[PDB]
Amino acid sequence: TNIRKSHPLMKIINNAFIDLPAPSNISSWWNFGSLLGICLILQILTGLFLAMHYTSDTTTAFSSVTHICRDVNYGWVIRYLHANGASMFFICLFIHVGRGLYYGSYMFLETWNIGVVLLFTVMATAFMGYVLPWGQMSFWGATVITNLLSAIPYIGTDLVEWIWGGFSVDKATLTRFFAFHFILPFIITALAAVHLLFLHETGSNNPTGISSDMDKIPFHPYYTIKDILGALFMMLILLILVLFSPDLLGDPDNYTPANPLNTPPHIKPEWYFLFAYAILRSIPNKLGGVLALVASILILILMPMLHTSKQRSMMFRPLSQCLFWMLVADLITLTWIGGQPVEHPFIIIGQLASILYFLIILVLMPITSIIENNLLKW
Amino acid sequence: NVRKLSRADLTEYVSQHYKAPRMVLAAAGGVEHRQLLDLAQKHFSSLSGTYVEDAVPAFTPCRFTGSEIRHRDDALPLAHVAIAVEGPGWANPDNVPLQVANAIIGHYDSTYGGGTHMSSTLASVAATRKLCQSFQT
Amino acid sequence: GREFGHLTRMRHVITYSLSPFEQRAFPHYFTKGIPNVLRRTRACILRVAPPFVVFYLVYTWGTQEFEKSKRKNPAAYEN
Amino acid sequence: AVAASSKWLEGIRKWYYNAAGFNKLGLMRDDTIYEDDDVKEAIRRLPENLYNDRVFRIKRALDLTMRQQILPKEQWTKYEEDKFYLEPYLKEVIRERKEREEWAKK
Ligand code: HEM
Ligand code: HEM
Repeated sequence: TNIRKSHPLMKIINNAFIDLPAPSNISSWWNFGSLLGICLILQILTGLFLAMHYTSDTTTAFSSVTHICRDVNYGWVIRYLHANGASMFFICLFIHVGRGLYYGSYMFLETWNIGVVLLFTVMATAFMGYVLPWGQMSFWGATVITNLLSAIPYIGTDLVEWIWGGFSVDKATLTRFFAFHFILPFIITALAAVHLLFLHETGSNNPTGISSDMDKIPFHPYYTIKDILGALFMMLILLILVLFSPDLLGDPDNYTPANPLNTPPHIKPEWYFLFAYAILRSIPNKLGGVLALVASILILILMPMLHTSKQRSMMFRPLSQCLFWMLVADLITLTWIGGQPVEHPFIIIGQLASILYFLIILVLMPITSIIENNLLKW
Repeated sequence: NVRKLSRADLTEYVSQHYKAPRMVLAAAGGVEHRQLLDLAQKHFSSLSGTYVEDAVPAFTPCRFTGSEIRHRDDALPLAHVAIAVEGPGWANPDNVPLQVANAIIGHYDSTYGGGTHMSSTLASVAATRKLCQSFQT
Repeated sequence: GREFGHLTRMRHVITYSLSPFEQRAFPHYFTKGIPNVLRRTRACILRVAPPFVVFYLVYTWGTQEFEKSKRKNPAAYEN
Repeated sequence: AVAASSKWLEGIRKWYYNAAGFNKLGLMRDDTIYEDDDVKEAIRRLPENLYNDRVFRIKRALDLTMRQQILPKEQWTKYEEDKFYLEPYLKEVIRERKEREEWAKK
């Protein structure tokens, strides 16, 4: 009879990809999340051909990458795909997140909360293993981040030395940071396998905000092809960036081999943290400052129950659409501030962004959603 | 349209289409041919044999498109479906093999005697899983 | 348990459709692409720009002022 | 509060109804409400000559946006003939929850 519906393995994939009711208006924006999956398989795969060669020797580490990006076949390609294919996995995140604050996508409490955890794990693996190319930026950011968690009144003294294996970076540290990279990765994949289990049993959304069980089309021939087409469009831009102008997104200060004898003049991390580092140094009081740094990834779980409108999505809410575009411009000025020395207006101005990322979505957005409820009589 | 068409429309229809040689006089049973022809010549020959108005239409070979129609009406008990493609004409010699081919699929209704093992491969499955009320070709 | 058999209930409606092989897939693309964008960009050019417009001003102000007090310090470094 | 200046305020009520664009797609106001569990029961109480209209309006006014046109300007739902056909069936489900609640409490 029909083999597609009686075999124990193919029931699972027919019910999951080939034959699930799907809406029909979905914006391309429903596109990006799959792209992330493509990135996930490529960061893992390309990243094992480096731990094959690399050597966790504190006075052997830096020359290791230097011989791989010279010595072996095609290694110059793979090094750069690994360094650039996560400048874009971090591109994907800010779009897949910001959309869910447009099309009312948090009312999925279960889906939404197994999210933020993944945000935290992915954001920490990259720092935890950008300090083991073993260069001055790598050591001198490690020292600075390390000295903050040590300002806990009774916590700090003891925890700090357990990760060093001593007093300062030696053979006892590079080894256990290289311990870290291997395992955060595998664990993360299992949290992504559970994000979707929730997704079955509520079905997807649609960019109007009205349940449409009336007209659901399949997810074979349509979503399968749209997806393949856009995916083979991510491999144009990725490869053009890497094989035309690789050196564009980096810094020329992981080339002098690590020394305690020098100290970099204008230390600053890559672009995609300078946002959760501009709050930090914006304020005095080190113990407090660490707390305001994590107020942010936990600002988010606090925003399903501040909703105060009667409708879903901003499509039919033309007055709230103003406040959503002063959020992203805030996050752009706040990234222009950070990677730059301290001068007269930088302190005064970066301050406003810190005050406002909070006044927009803490006071304003729940109090400006009633002024318009009062206008359509709900 | 069955609310407006009046006496004049009907009388020219009857004049323009009911005429010879578009007609056939057929009989069967215990009839005699010569007597039938004699009786035909008396009552029928007062008839207009030359074409009136010379209204000769030209045959247009038929177009055939691939469309699909769907009507919802959720409160009925059962659902009806039909599917078809293009075929030959009356005088085409390809009709006999298509008859021989359609007789192999068959027919079935849920009151037949010996279902669930009757020779067609489609009838024998509907009888045993109980999917059909009926089907035909 | 929410496949294509059991969902919402609707009644008295009808829809029509052709095949793909009896049609062409470019019905005046050139002469209908432009007017849609013309009519829609106007509506939301006003809803994405002005929030973004007040960052150019502050960025240029700060840049040029800091450039002054870095390249032209010897103006107020009075002897 | 004010009455004479409220004629000004009525004016802005016409402005917002033209800003949000649910009339442009052929809808009425009550077609665009978010259905939590108090609005999932005041929909199952409709008469079956008002339930079917809401289904046909939504299925037509949702395939326009996967085609990306809108509908002719003479066809826009006019402002004053809009109908609040669902306020009365909803200000009873809410009024009976509150009651089960004062019971349990006090
Ligand atoms: C989410 C997944 C991952 C992310 C985001 C990530 C991120 C990074 C980044 C940014 C670097 C810096 C490389 C450089 O600057 O030159 C790096 C290096 C490295 N990673 Fe990963 N990584 C991931 C997964 C892995 C996995 C799964 C492994 C091994 C199983 C691994 C092993 C390594 C090694 C050995 C290096 C050092 C090699 C070198 O610097 O050339 N990484 N990682
Ligand atoms: C490795 C990290 C992540 C991966 C691989 C991932 C992947 C996905 C996928 C595949 C989907 C469904 C497909 C789609 O909707 O287009 C999805 C949906 C969703 N994700 Fe994630 N995601 C990640 C991180 C996050 C984060 C950080 C959040 C923050 C809240 C989040 C919240 C959501 C939400 C709300 C949806 C619902 C989409 C809808 O409206 O239907 N996810 N994600």
